[PDB]
Amino acid sequence: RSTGRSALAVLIRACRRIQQQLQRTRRALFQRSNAVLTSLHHVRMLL
Amino acid sequence: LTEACAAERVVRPHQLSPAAQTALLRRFPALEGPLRHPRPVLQPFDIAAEVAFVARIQIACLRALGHSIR
Repeated sequence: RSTGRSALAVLIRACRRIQQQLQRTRRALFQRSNAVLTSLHHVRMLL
Repeated sequence: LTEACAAERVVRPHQLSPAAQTALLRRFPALEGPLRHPRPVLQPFDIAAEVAFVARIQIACLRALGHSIR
């Protein structure tokens, strides 16, 4: 049991931590471009 | 002052909403100058506000010249 299942605890955690960063790459990449959305509208706000 | 005028699409913050004015004034208190002064000698919220400060003096002397020559 410690060879068959223990070849799988290697490969259950492997997929379940690739999928968790993909929640955090949605959030840490547009809150840098929302400041770009602030400044690009701010160029006409100068005008 | 950008995002309160960018999310509200207020192109010039003298067209800012009266609650949207004072809520920013409740946040940052040094903005009573460029929002609540009757005739500030420096123009509020313009890029050439220092340049338009100069061009008046260029104008106001020429009338002081031009009506004195007459």
